Amino acid sequence: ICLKKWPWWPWRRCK
Repeated sequence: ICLKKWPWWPWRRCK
């Protein structure tokens, strides 16, 4: 699954 947790995450690159 993709990173979709932690409302304060620096990186991402999901959907």
